[PDB]
Amino acid sequence: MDFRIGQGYDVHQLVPGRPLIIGGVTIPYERGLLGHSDADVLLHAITDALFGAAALGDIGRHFDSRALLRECASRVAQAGFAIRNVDSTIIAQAPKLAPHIDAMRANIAADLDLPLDRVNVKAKTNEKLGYLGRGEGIEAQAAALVVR
Amino acid sequence: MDFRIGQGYDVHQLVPGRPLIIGGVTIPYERGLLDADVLLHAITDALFGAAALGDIGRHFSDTDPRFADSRALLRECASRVAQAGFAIRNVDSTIIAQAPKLAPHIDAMRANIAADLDLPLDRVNVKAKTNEKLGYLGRGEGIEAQAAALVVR
Amino acid sequence: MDFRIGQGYDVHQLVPGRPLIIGGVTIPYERGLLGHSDADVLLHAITDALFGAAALGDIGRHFSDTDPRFKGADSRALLRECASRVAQAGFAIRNVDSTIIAQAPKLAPHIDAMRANIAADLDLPLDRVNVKAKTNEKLGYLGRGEGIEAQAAALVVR
Ligand SMILES: OCc1cn2ccsc2n1
Ligand SMILES: OCc1cn2ccsc2n1
Ligand SMILES: OCc1cn2ccsc2n1
Ligand SMILES: [Cl-]
Ligand SMILES: [K+]
Ligand SMILES: [Zn+2]
Ligand SMILES: [Zn+2]
Ligand SMILES: [Zn+2]
Repeated sequence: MDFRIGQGYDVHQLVPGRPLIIGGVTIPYERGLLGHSDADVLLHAITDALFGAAALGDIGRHFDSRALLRECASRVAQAGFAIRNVDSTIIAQAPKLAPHIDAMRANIAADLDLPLDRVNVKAKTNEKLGYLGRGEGIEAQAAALVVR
Repeated sequence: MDFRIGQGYDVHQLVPGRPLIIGGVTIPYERGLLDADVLLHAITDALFGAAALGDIGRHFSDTDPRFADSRALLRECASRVAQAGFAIRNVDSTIIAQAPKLAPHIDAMRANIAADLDLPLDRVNVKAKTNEKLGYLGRGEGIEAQAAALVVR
Repeated sequence: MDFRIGQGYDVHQLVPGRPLIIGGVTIPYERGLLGHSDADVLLHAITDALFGAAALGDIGRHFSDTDPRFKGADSRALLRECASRVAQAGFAIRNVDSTIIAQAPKLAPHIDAMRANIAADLDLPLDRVNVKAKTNEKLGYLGRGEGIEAQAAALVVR
């Protein structure tokens, strides 16, 4: 069977006067992520990981973030691949993310037409190190397994 | 078959006053991590990720009365993975540290992790990098670990 | 069905007076990557992912930055030797995915050429090789153009 892996990375700046939206979840917070889209860093990383596993290039070449994630899933099926699983990590010093994880996972599973058991989201701080540790941005990493 | 992938990430600050333990191995150095075993946490997270069981924070709470060092957590991680129905196929990882030289300690880390995961030694890999003097990592202010894991249901 | 995954990371400083070589592509630029070999950050990251999947250690060990024979070494030759060792250990490569993170220059015009180089070196079709390019959204040493980072993932089978 023809399995493929993909990995994705994203980061966005935390700025005043934007809502904080991660994995489709709006999180109460003084700042939000800056981007041309809704800057959903988690969804962007998953999107890149899915495009990478299908060898379809990247999000910058192809393109709210859930609509884009749905379009990615479409283009991935279009190339003849089915999604097996997604795993990810959010790196954010603040705010606390644990209470929103299940919602993110629910959002992603719905967007990718996957059961909850094939979608995972993990949260981490950066132990006060670098721009992430100073709360200047939020990073997401993703890994996706697909099969043709 | 029903294969799944997971990925893991971890970082800790590097300062005088603590031992340096990476992958179960105490390494002589003028600094240490605030056991704070970056490599084992990353691998733990990667395993929980592949299993879709959340993350290290949800399983082993920083307050929970039952928690032990990072090898014990790794061992526990692996039993939870097994019970969800998953066999571990392989782990690969990278440690990024500007100093000390990590190459000498890799075989011991691979041995500890393989022991802890009940894996054949040739299914466990650890790699070493510096940050080429860039950022907090390159200034020796912290050490990062990265992990990938493949499992099967 | 004996599948294995590997992952890779690399970063090099971006300095004046060096060629900029990423994915085997020499990119016109006033700066280039600093290292012992040609400093091709993307190929090193993929090489690490491949050694990692086969559990063969790492590129720093197979191709040491302290060994003079690798001075100015062609990282495509290094990737091809890696692939040869991975094959020798019994693995076939199934796919590679990767990311390059750089403030500058624009990498989109060069991505297809990089993909082509990697596919050639690994004896893979283009449809099993992927290279993604981003910026770091102006953040950190990458945002300041002090270095270029690459990340990689590889799937192999014994
Ligand atoms: O680098 C942040 C970023 C750029 N980009 C383009 C499409 S989605 C997206 N995220
Ligand atoms: O980011 C450092 C860190 C946080 N955390 C929570 C459980 S194990 C662990 N390492
Ligand atoms: O850390 C940058 C680096 C060192 N090294 C040794 C062989 S390939 C390579 N890239
Ligand atoms: Cl940037
Ligand atoms: K990083
Ligand atoms: Zn983004
Ligand atoms: Zn940790
Ligand atoms: Zn390198």
